[PDB]
Amino acid sequence: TTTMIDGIRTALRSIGEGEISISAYDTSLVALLKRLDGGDGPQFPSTIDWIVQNQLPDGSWGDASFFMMGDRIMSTLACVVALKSWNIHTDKCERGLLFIQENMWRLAHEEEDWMLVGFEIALPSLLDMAKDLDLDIPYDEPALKAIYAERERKLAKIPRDVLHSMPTTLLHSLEGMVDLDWEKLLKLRCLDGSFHCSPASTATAFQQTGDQKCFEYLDGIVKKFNGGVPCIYPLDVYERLWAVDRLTRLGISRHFTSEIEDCLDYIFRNWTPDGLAHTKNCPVKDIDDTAMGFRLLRLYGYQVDPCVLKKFEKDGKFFCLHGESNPSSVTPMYNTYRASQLKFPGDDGVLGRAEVFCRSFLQDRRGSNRMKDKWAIAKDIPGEVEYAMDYPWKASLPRIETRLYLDQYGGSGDVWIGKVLHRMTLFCNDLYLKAAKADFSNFQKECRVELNGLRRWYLRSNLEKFGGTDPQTTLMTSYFLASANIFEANRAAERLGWARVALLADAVSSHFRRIGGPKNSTSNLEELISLVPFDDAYSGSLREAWKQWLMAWTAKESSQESIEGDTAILLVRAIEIFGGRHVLTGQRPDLWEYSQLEQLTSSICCKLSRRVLAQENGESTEKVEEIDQQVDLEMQELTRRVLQGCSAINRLTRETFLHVVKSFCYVAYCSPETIDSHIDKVIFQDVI
Amino acid sequence: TTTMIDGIRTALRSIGEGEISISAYDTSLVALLKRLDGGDGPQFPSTIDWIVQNQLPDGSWGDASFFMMGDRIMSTLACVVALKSWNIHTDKCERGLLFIQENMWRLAHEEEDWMLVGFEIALPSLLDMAKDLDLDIPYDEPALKAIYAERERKLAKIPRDVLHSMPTTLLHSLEGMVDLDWEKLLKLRCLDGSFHCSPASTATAFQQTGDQKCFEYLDGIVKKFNGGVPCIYPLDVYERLWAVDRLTRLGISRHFTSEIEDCLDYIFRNWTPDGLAHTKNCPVKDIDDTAMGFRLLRLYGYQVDPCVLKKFEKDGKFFCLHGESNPSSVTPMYNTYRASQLKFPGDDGVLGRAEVFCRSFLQDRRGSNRMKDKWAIAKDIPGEVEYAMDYPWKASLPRIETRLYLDQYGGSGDVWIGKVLHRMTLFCNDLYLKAAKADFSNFQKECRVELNGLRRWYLRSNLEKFGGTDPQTTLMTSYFLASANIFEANRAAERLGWARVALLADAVSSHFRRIGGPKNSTSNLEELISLVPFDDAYSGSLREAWKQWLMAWTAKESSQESIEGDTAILLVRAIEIFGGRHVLTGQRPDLWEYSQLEQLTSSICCKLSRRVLAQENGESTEKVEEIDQQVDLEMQELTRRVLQGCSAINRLTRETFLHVVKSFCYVAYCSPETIDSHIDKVIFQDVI
Repeated sequence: TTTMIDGIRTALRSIGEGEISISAYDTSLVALLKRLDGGDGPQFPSTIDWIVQNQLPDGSWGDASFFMMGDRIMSTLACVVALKSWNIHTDKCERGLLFIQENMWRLAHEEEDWMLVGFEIALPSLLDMAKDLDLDIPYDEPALKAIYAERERKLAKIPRDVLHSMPTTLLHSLEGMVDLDWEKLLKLRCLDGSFHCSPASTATAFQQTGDQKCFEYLDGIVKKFNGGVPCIYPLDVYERLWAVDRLTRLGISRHFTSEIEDCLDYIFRNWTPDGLAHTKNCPVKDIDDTAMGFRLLRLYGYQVDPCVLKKFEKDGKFFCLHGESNPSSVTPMYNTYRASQLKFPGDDGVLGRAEVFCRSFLQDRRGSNRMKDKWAIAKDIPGEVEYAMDYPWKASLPRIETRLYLDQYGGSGDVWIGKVLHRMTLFCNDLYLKAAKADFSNFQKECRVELNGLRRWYLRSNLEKFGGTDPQTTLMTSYFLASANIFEANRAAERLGWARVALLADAVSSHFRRIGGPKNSTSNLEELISLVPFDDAYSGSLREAWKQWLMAWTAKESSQESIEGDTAILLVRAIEIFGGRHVLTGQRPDLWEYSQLEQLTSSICCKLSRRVLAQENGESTEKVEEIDQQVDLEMQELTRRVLQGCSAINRLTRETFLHVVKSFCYVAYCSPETIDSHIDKVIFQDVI
Repeated sequence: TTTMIDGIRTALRSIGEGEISISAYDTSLVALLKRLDGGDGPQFPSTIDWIVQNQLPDGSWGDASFFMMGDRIMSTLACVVALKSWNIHTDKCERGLLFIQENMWRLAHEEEDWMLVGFEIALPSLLDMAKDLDLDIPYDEPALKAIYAERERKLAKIPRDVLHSMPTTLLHSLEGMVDLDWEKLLKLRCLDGSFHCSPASTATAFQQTGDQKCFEYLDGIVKKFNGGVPCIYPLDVYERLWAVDRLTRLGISRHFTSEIEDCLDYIFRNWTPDGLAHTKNCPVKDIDDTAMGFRLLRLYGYQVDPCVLKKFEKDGKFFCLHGESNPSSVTPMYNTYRASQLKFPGDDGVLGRAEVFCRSFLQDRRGSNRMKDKWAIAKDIPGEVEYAMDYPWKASLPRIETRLYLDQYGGSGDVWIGKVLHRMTLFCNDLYLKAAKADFSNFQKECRVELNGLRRWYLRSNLEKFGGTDPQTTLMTSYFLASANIFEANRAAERLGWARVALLADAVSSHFRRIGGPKNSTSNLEELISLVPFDDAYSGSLREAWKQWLMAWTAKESSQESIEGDTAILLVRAIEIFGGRHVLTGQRPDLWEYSQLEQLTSSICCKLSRRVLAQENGESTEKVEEIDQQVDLEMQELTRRVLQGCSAINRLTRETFLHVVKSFCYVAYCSPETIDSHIDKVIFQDVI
């Protein structure tokens, strides 16, 4: 059980500097490097070995878990083109020529989206240097020249002088780039001395000029890789934040807050006032990882500011590439949909404009079948937008969305797309599913007996002639609003308390709807506290705030204001006692903040109930739509002070407030024949 | 200066059991008592001495400060009728007969209201026993038989058997009551054994049957009075509560809270579940003193409940007499106007019904000249209603009303009315005016230099290009809202703080009206805290709540809610620091109560501003009138929790909240050409 925990604990404590599926095509592009100091043949033989003893029994080259010839052709011939330059091991040269010479024909029947990074740029250059060698391939295919045609298209639309001004993907893909003057190509290089983190871009003229200032990049990625090499490295930021994101989406990272805070610290001290990149020192910035990092850094309590994201505004448009206008994919903006929800009054309206832009911009691929990514395959991203569009953060239960993601994690079944087909292993690891499944299932097993015991305690308590028609459809939802809110095992005291403290108030409120209200009171309710379980301080401190609640009941009996805020503060003061939650108020900001907090609580809770019945009839559109926006435009400040670390307050007590306000915000914008199947979907039918 | 303080301190520490102006008419009514144990003549000679050596040089009898023959005739002849029964001192018998025999003619030219307590009942009985004696008076006056006529009227309308069931004024006035069976007249007697606290009612047949169970009353009021005696005694409750009421109306009792709490304790332990009377054990209850005591006991923090006042409802009517329907006077209901304002949600609607009844019921004598009392003369009671009707407790500055009462206290110039003309000395004492005048005048002298210094500090602070047109008409009212709110000398720190902390917020709010709001901010205001005076903690704790205020400024910039509550809590947190006001929050009810308190603060402060501009135009009647009632119907709960002692909170901090909410409630319902002359009236022109 804890075996998986130890495995991932070591894996994250050993967070390294790169873990990529080893490529085979770039390996030859560097294997052509002559010996630097007047040698005889190749520079490294071990890569050549890894080349020979890593061919599929059928003779193909690439990944075995998937079949995609459009890339398999490059992977299967570029390995051979080196054994022609060095005349070694004629066994598998012609053993693979039998494959390629008869199976290089299915170019024009792949697909219309799955084109590689300049697949029309290097493939010619590949066959271009292969032309001089002893090659004999089926040159005459109409599918190939139909690709040469776009090569000549793209080699002209690119600039000449200004092309020496962008560090961009054209500098990432230099194989199909001939006659490149090197006078300016040296100053715009990677901070550690690489060519866009790729060695093939070096090996254009690196073949004889061994500039160490770029050669330690290569020799490092050779000697410590020990057999084969991918094309792009390092990616520390890329892999790191991508891990923690999905892991927080798993809901089991709580055991690893230490290493969490460590990688957050790395990214934090690695922040630039102009953007972010795949790695630590790359000055080529984009929008997507910058946004998701700005999001997650804030989400775990760090001092963030998004005004830099104004570097993508093209007459209202936005794109991933910097100053470059190419059709973005679904996720590089979907992340921004996720990241735009948590506005603060100090923020800039760019997030809003971007939100209304991207919302409709994705509403195209809402119903249409264009839900696919441009640079990766996915299991169910429509499943992700299915939740993202109809559920904001203000009603985003952090457990039902995990219940949804259990059908969205593929792992081995999905291969990521780069310059070549490759996977990761670090966070694309295949026991995260096993661990999250087991964790959620034991959670399931505990709530199954908790609701059982609550049922017995309830119908043995004569609380049925108080309330109303059907107690089952109320006990289940009441237990849900708590269990789906607080799921840990070490707070079952609060878990059982919230249920009963809501049930009692619900019963008496339903009684006051019946006999009319506080003036027609016939019995003394103050003693109903007795039959909740007994403790040392859980009982008296309970009854006193309970009498405060009844005080309010009597207080408004000739008014028009609702009862939301009082029962809300009832529940939170109940939790404060149900957790032994106390504080050194030796500092005046303590009450300063606690005051405004429970103030906003009643404020929003009463401002929503005026929409409750007005929507139960719908007597006006402008009014209801104004109520909702007025709710959220200060729900922001609520979340803000709940989720800013500048305070000296305990985190847990700051956040349990948001817990219940979110519970009620959810039950507000979900109708019963919407919420009904949610309990089934969560608890009833188990995984595995 | 403190001489008056010592005088009244002794006077109140020596709060006794009765202090009434000594009568002269009842003295003879008991002087006719024969010697009990077989004596010769009268029972006590010293009263007879006090009779002879207390005649005016002109020969009249009564008070010298006022002239009212309708009673002076009784006082001047009843003293003589005894010297006829005992044949002593023929000097002043005939020396007063020269007066009476020629001056007993002005009966029919007194007035139409100033009739004594059954003046038509005893005057006949007086001349009735005088008939048998050697008298020779001008019997033939048509004004006298015109009074005999109503005597025969009233002696028949009274019942026979049920007249033995009410302890009432008919039992108080027994002189004109002949042939009274004594079998039931003994069980309904005063608890100490008196006849409605009057000895003449005994001396009807007490002349020979010396029942000690009623005779110790007489002998006590003889031996320890030592010369003369009034008719009604004891009145401990009557005089006591009447004192503390007017003294609290003086605003100098603060030096005497000890004796205050002592008399409050006496009245408190002297409460009955059925009503109150003049004295401790009298079972004859009324409405007026019961109501004013229920008021003042609550006002100083004691556990009260008014449901008993349902014993006056006569088909909607109310009256002072119990089951008796006689036209009440102005004050016995005016007190209830004063007492009905401070409703609580737990209260009964009797106060409301009574309020709408008595409001219009007095609106008759609002303009009409019928503003006079039935049992007392007054200096200016129209001055009292002049304030009571147009100013509720919710806008009742406790210093402007004292400024008004300085012209309402007459003291010696006014004689109270009972069965005979008499005054008090205890609380109708003539240095209370001197003390209150001196106290208010030194208050005046201190604020005169305080505003002077504030003016210098302000125009030296460059706060003029912020704000608006005329700074004088704002500095004066700002200083007023504080000085008229807090007047003591030992809190000048808070006094000077409130002024500047309101001025700064006012200036920046007026700036935000100008440039549009928080989004068009051009400078950093957070540093404006520096130029208020510097201290150890008065500065930082100030700036932080100040930044909280600015936080709210930014928070609502796209909303429709007002700014009242935030600046209100600003001012109160400023006072909390300007008084070193701190608390042991080791108890959860501390924040429980402080939270709801500042919640109601913002609630009411924002619910009033929506009426502010809507009244500046008046675009609807029902809406504005609903806003005001909705304000007060929870202003009640505000005042309630502010003014209930069931809490463990400090009183001062509970009440400073009410202070400012009242300041703004006043400035709301007073228009500038109403408030303008108030500052003049208070401070500009001094007393003396």
